[PDB]
Amino acid sequence: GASSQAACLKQILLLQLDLIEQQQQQLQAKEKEIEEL
Amino acid sequence: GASSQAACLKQILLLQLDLIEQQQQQLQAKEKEIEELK
Amino acid sequence: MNPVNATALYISASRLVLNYDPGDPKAFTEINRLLPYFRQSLSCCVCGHLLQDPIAPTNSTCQHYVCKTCKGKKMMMKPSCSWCKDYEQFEENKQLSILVNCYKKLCEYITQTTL
Amino acid sequence: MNPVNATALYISASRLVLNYDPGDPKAFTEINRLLPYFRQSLSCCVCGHLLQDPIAPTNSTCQHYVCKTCKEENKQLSILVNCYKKLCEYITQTTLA
Ligand SMILES: [Zn+2]
Ligand SMILES: [Zn+2]
Ligand SMILES: [Zn+2]
Ligand SMILES: [Zn+2]
Repeated sequence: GASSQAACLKQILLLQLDLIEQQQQQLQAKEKEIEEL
Repeated sequence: GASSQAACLKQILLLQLDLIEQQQQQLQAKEKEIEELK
Repeated sequence: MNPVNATALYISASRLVLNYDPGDPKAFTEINRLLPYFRQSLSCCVCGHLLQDPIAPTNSTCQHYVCKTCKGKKMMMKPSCSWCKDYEQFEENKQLSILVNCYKKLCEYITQTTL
Repeated sequence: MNPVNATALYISASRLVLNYDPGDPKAFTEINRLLPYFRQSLSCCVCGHLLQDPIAPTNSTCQHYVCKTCKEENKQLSILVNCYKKLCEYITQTTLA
């Protein structure tokens, strides 16, 4: 069955969110460096 | 059923990939500034 | 200027949804409380509707967004935003459109976990 | 330091696996083509196997990454490692041809 598939996709999705988040953070650090100069 | 759930989740994933790609593009645009100035 | 508020809210909502044990009351109400704000951040300031073609001001960090069919038209939040005023600050912010789609699909999934 | 390689490869790989066109013959083979390059970009340059714990140096575009043990952490990379793991889990789980 495609039961576990759903669970996997959820986990991937959550991780991807984690990424998107860290990426936003890093965009902040970059905009900070640029604004600093 | 849970197959429509699954497909929905897939669509979301794909969108999230697009988003990630976009962020990556912007980040690269930012680092371009950083190496230029520093 | 990327849609910071909207992405943040998206992360919140998405998380609550994907960590919700369908049936459980607390997570559910938390979702229901949080969701409109995430919806709000993706609403056109002239329509009230969900951005049908997102245009963001290259102008400012003020984060007010409109449909493409909502150029030069009267915005709703009174007092009006100072930074918004200049209208030729048209940019098709992709991140926005994506987030709009994301929200739609999220609601779809939610209604599924509800029924 | 921002990991361009790992992210780009993760994106394309995922895109392929998930946007699998079951009426395309090149469908499987392209996944298989990309997969090792992706796996590699996330492997330690002293360990050999996939990054155990990610450490990258400040603002070096040489893009080489190594385990915490093998001698500044990059959280993005750690996430990406997990992304590979989970993606592989999905791959093994589903049929692709
Ligand atoms: Zn509108
Ligand atoms: Zn404004
Ligand atoms: Zn190592
Ligand atoms: Zn090196």
